[PDB]
Amino acid sequence: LEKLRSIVSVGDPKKKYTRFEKIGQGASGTVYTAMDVATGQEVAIKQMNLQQQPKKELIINEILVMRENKNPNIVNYLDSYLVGDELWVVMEYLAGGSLTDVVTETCMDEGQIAAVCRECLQALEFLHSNQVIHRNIKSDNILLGMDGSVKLTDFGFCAQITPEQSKRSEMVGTPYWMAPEVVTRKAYGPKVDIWSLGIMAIEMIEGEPPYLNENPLRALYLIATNGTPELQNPEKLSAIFRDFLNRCLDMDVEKRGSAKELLQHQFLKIAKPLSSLTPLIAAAKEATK
Ligand SMILES: Cc1ccc(CO)cc1N(C)c1ccnc(Nc2cc(N3CCOCC3)cc(S(C)(=O)=O)c2)n1
Repeated sequence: LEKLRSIVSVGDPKKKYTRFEKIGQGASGTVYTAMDVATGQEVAIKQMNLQQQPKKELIINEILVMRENKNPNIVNYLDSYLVGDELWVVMEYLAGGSLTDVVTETCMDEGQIAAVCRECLQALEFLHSNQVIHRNIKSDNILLGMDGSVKLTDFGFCAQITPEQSKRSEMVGTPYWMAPEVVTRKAYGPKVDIWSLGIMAIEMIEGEPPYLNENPLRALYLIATNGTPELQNPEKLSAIFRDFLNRCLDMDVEKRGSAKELLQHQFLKIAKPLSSLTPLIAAAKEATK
């Protein structure tokens, strides 16, 4: 809390931003829409409430890692404020919503799946080069722009590796997206996010990650004992797509591809413009309406 107090900005956020309009809830807190009074840029603010914050060290890590690792494929952090018992986190606004709404309500073609994977891999190649392991890659941590921009968010679970203390060993993430080495409690590397991306590609195909009908503990045991998840209907996908997924979901960490390596895959060469994701966004919004 003392370290937290010395990260936040000076000044009234209520007097710096106006046109506040609630666009969601509510795990970590309320999400509002706003407009910068001086610039006119449209911003997205999350009101946290520190009483519902369990670890707290997480909130500082999220803020610090977002700050130090700015890239076109990472939701652009603006500023933070502590009004009174509440923590306000100001970011660029991505009105397109989350990938979750797209994967759960729409059927994505191979060219669109490829486009998202490419952008997601660009975010990962950036973080892994800066020795940052995201650890919670899943459709829910992908925000879309109205133009079709793909941006990575939620850095609360991330780990900073060093040539001295790398790999990592703590069972962190969301069960259904976790790599077998994470679940089994082995020392793991950045390639855990690659596995999480393969699961997110399965979401894009099937609408949900393997074992979602199960309870998280069962899923942990199913990822541990079964490994590489089998698809409902593999025959529906192309060979180059079937290959991209095998490289993402390989049990052998050394065999599993890096973001640098997967960015060169034949699959991403069939990727469509990001404007091809705008009819998906339009359908998701109509479906969840
Ligand atoms: C304010 C914020 C701060 C820090 C971080 C880092 O964790 C993320 C954000 N968020 C969640 C952002 C950032 C930029 N843009 C958006 N856009 C957006 C979010 C939502 N949700 C709110 C409820 O929970 C799920 C996400 C809904 C819609 S929509 C469908 O109404 O157009 C748009 N949200």
